[PDB]
Amino acid sequence: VYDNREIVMKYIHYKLSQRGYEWDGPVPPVVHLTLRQAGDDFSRRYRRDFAEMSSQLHLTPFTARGRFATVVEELFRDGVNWGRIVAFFEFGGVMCVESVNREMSPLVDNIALWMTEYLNRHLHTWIQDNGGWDAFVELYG
Amino acid sequence: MYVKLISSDGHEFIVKREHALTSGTIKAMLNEVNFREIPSHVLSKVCMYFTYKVRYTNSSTEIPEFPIAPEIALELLMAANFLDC
Amino acid sequence: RPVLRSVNSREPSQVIFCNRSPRVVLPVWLNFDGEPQPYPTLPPGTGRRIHSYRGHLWLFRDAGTHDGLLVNQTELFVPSLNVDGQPIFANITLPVYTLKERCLQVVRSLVKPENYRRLDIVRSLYEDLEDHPNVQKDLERLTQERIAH
Amino acid sequence: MDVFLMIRRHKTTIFTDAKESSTVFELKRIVEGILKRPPDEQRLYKDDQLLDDGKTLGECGFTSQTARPQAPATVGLAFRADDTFEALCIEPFSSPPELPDVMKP
Repeated sequence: VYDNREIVMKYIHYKLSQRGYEWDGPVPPVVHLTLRQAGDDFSRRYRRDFAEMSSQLHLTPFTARGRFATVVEELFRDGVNWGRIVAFFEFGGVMCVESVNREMSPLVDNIALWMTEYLNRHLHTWIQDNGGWDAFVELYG
Repeated sequence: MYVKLISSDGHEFIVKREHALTSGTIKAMLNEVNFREIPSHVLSKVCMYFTYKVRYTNSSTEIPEFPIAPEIALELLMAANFLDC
Repeated sequence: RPVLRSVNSREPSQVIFCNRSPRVVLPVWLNFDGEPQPYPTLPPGTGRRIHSYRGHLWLFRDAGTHDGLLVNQTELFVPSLNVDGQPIFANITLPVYTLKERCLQVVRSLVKPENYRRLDIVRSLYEDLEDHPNVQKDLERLTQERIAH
Repeated sequence: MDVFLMIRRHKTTIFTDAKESSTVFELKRIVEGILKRPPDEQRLYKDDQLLDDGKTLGECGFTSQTARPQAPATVGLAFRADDTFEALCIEPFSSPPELPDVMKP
């Protein structure tokens, strides 16, 4: 029942802010505070994987659509749980920061579009049948 | 060259002197040795380990499991702890 | 920081885990922090082809009693880089246990741990049954041997 | 191909090894060097049948699979007694006690 566009907009804005790059159905402020804390906690627990994806990425204007569609597919291939959604969000921040490192900043708008479309199409079904975002913040808080 | 290990029930076991030195306690006693507390069924197994150890140590051959019957384990354990092998 | 650990080299190395022992072999990999991690076991007499990386550390124990096993006639195994498309062989062979330790193995398997004291044995041997072969204990011993080197 | 043996007579047991190609007379000479008894004054048996000096250890039934170090094969020994020879007599080993109840699954 929450706008999935604001959730991904406010998240990539925070991931690009931690690197100092800046950027451009109600939504409560609590779902944003939990998603940032969970993504940072996820990154700390799997720092060996965070540096792994940041190196093996190799982002180009054409493989960017190839990398996103292949990684997100392999990420949810077993199923959909809240821990994999946090990894899904964190993977979006990885491909956005790595895009602006190689000075491909316009890809942030394309990645934010791909994340919003995948949430509304392939993940909106599971999130509703699990209490929504208000249940996700209760598992972490 | 051989030695004679004698069990508590009078059985005499003749093994090669090289194999008997696997037990450091047997080496200090050296000829013949009398074990007043190791019966024949236990001392015969100890001699079988001597021939087993000498053949398979420092060998790339596939090493088989050394069998030990359940009814002989406690006695063979005490016999091995004294012999240091 | 730890002494015995695997180097994150990320260089693939093909290994063959050949179980040349009557025991069910448990492969043990030492991660990049020296912690031992368990891997799928091997039935007696079987062999499996393994994806590993160069510069990693492997142990092999009995899956039921953690008894020490020799891999290529030693305790540790380090996969080197392959050549001519041949996998590096890791022959897991049974060691020549001392007659005492082999006796300790049979008694531990037959007598339950809470019944080691009800055995009419010496009090010293009672403490030898309770000292099960432990992987963390062998790591501390195999680390001090590298320091003496 | 090496076989591992247990030459036994009365309360004596000899632990030795030999090749399957080695003859029985050669095994008797091994007993000779140990017990100081000539091979002609010896009668070697397998189970219950008397072995001839011409046959090899393999031809009698001693193979590396049935004569391992951890479980050697038993050979009977008989010493010449006055004008005739010896009736085979191998005194058995001791009997271990009964299994304590802290061992039966």
